[PDB]
Amino acid sequence: KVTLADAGFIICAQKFNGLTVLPPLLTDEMIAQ
Amino acid sequence: PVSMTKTSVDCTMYICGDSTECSNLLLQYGSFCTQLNRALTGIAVEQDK
Amino acid sequence: PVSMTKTSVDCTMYICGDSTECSNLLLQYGSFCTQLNRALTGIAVEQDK
Amino acid sequence: VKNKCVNFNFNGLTGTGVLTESNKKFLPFQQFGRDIADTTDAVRDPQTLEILDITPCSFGGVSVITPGTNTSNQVAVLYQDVNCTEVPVWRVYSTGSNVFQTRAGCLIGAEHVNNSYECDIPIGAGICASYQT
Amino acid sequence: VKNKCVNFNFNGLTGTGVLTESNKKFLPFQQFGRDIADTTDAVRDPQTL
Amino acid sequence: ALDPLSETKCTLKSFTVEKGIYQTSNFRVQPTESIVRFPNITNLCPFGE
Amino acid sequence: QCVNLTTRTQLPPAYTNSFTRGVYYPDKVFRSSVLHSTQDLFLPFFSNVTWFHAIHKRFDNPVLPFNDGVYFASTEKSNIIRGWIFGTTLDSKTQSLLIVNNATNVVIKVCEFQFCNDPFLGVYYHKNNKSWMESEFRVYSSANNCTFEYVSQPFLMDLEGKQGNFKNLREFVFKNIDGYFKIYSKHTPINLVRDLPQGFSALEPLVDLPIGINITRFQTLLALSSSGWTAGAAAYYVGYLQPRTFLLKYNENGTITDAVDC
Amino acid sequence: LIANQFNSAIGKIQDSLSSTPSALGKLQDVVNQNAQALNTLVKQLSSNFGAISSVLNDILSRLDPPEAEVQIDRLITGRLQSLQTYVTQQLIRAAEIRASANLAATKMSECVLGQSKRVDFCGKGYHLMSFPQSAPHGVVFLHVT
Amino acid sequence: FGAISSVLNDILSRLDPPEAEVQIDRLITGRLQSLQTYVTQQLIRAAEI
Ligand SMILES: *[C@@H]1O[C@H](CO)[C@@H](O)[C@H](O)[C@H]1NC(C)=O
Repeated sequence: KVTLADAGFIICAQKFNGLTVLPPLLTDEMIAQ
Repeated sequence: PVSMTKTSVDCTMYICGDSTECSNLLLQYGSFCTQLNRALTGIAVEQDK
Repeated sequence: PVSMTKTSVDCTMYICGDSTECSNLLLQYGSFCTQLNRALTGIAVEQDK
Repeated sequence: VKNKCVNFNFNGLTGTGVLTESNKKFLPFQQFGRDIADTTDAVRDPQTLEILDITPCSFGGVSVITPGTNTSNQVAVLYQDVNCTEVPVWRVYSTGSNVFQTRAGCLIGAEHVNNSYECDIPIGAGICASYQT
Repeated sequence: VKNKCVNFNFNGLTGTGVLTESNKKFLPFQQFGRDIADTTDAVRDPQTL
Repeated sequence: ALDPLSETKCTLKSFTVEKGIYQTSNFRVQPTESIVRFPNITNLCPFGE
Repeated sequence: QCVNLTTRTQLPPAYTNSFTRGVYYPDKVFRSSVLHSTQDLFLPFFSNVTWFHAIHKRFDNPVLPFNDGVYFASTEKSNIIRGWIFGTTLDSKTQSLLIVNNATNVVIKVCEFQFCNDPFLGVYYHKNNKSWMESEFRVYSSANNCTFEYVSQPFLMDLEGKQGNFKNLREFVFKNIDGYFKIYSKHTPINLVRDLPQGFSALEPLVDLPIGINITRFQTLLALSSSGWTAGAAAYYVGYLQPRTFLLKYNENGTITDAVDC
Repeated sequence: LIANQFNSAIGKIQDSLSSTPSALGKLQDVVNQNAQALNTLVKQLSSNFGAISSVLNDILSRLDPPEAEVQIDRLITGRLQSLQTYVTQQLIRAAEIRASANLAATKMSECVLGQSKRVDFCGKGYHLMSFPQSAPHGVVFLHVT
Repeated sequence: FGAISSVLNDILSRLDPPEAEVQIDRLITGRLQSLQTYVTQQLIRAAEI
C-alpha cells in the first residue's frame, strides 16, 4: 500500500546537483528478523 | 513513524558547479558549508540511533 | 496550555502593500511566500488537531 | 563523441556530462527535453536527427574509516554511491590489494571476511568495519 | 468625496483607501497623523482645514 | 594533500583522530574534452556577383 | 485597378462561444507526462468571438485591430480566404506586410504599399473549361520602398469545391514580440454546419519572422464584372489574446493533452 | 470461543487494511513532505534574484570580471538563503520525528513486553497484549484488548 | 534599512524605476528576512505547545 510520491525522487540514482540519500544502516530484512 | 530518509547535500556543488571564480567568491564567506554538513550529519546519525 | 491563536500573514500584502512594481520585483525571488503560507496553515491545522 | 563525460554546446546550450543515444520520441519541432525539475536531459543533434540523453557524470563524497591514532595509522576509504569500476579519478589507495562492493559503494583498504560479529563502525547496509587480527 | 475606495492625493502624499470624517482634535501646527507602522491615517485637507 | 589520514587531520584541525568514520573531500570525474554542435548551414551570400 | 462591391445582405455582427480553443506550445522543450504551469498570452476559455461568413450575399471583410496577438479560425470548403495584410496605416505612411496564398506560390513580403478600399482576389465561375481561373489580383496601388521579400516553391491547389459541410478547420494564432512575428497553426478535417466544435487541439509552431516593425491593424483576403460575382460559402472566427496563466498536461509522447485556466 | 473471536478479529483486520486505502496516511505524508521539500529546493535554482541571468555561464560569457562579481554575489546570497530555510525546516521536522520515535519505543517496551495498567495507553479497552509489525519507516502495533 | 525611506509609495512618487528598484531591493530584503525570523520563532513555539 505504501508508495513514494514522485518517481525517481524518494542501482544508479545520483542527482544532478549534490543531493544524495544515504541508505539506512539496518536494511529491510533484519528488522523483520 | 520511526525515521525519515537520511539525506546529504554537497554545499559547493549545490551553490555553483564548475566555476572556480564562484568558489573564490564563496571562500570569503567563512565556513558556512561546514555548519551545513555538520547539521545534516547529525540528523543522519540520529535516524539510525 | 492547549493551543494558541491561529494567525495568518499574507506575504504580498505584507511586503509589497498594494504596489504593482513591487510584486513584479518580488517575482524573481523564487517561491518563498508559498512556503511561508504553507508553514502557517500547517500550524493552524495542528492547533485544532 | 559519446560515452565519456564532456562539456558541450548544442546550439547555444552549454553543459557538462556524458551523452547517450536515447529512446525518447520527439515531436519534430521539439529541440530540448526537461525533467519535472525543469532540468535539461534530452537534446536533439542539429547535424543529424537523433535524441541524446544527458547524464551528469558521477561524483560523490569520500568516507574515511579509521581506528584511533592511539592505535594505528592505517585507514580505509569508502567511495559512496559508485560501482567502482572507475575509481582512481592521493592516489596510493586506488588499486590496493582488493576492492569490495557494497550497497553504499566501494570499500578499499579492508579485507572482506565471512564471520559476523556485533557492529563496531557503522558503514551501512548491515555492513560494519573493525580492526582485528 | 467620502465613503468610497478611491485613489487620493493630498499634497503629493498619495494612497488608496476610503476617507471618512474624524474627530481627532488637532493643534494648528500639525498636518498629518501616523500609525505604529508609519502609515498615514489622518490627513488635514490643504484647502479646507 | 598527502593521504586520507592526513586529510582527516587537516579538516578536523587536530593531530589526534579517534576511531570512526568521517566525510571529506567531495570529488568529480572532471570531463575530458570539449565539443560543439551546429546545423548543417548552407545558404551563402553571393559575393561573386 | 480596384472597385467597390456594394450588393450584399446587411446583418448585425454575430458572436460565438470559443469553448476551449487556441492552445499552442509555448516553447520547443519536450516533456513527458508532466503537469507544468506557464504564464503567457492566451485566448481565454469561454469567451465570445466575432463570427464572419461569406455566403451565396455576404462579403464581410473589414479592418480589424491587432493587439497582443490574435487567434483566427476558419471553417471552410475550397479555400476562399487567401491573404493577410498587416500594417499601421496600410497606405505608405508606414511599412506594410503582405501574406498571400496564391494558387501558384505563397508570397511573403514587406514593402510600402497603398492598398485599396476593398482589396481582394477574383476567380471566375466555370468558364466553359471546368476550371476556376483566378483572374483578379486587386491588392495595392503601388509598392514604394521594399525591405524584405520571400516566395516559396510554386505548387498547384484546387480553386473549386462544393460541400454541404465545411471540411477545412484551419486554426492560426499570430504574435509580435521584439520585432518577431510568430505564426502558430493547425489544420483539421471537420464535419459541422455553421459552428465551431468542442474539443482539444494544440497548435504547433510554424513560422517565426525577424521583421522589426510596428503593427497595429490587419485584414484578411477573400476569393470571389466589377459588380456580379460568385463565391462559395466559408466562415471564420476572430478572438483576441490576453495575458493569462495556465496549467498544461503532457502525455508520454509529449503532446499537450489538456489545459486548465487559472 | 475466545479462539474463534480472535481468529475472526485477525481476519477482519486483514480485510480492513486491504479495503481502506486511507489508513497509512500518517506514514505517507511525512515522506511526501520530504519529497516536496527536496522538490522545491530544486526550484530555487532557477531564480534571477535580481541578477541578470540564472545561468551562471551566461553571466560569465557576457559580463566582464570588473562587474560580474555584483551579479554572482546576488546569486550566492539567494542560494545560501534557500539552504538556510531548507535545513532549518529539516531540523524542526527531525526533532518532531525523534519525539514520536521515543513514544514508539515506550509503547514497544510497555505494551508488547509486558502488561500496562495505564488506561487507553495501549488502545481502547482493557489491555491484554500487543504484537508489533514492521512497516516502511515505521511500526504498526496490533493491540489485543 | 539604509534606503531613503521606509514608505513604499513615497519612493515611487519621487524616483524613476531604475533607482526605485535599487531601493526596493534593499527594502524587500529587510522585510523578507524579518518575516523569516518571525516564522521560525513561531514554528519553535508551536512545537513546544
Ligand atoms: C458574448 O456575446 C454574446 C452574443 O450573443 C452574448 O450573448 C454574451 O452575453 C457575451 N458574453 C460576454 C461575457 O460578454
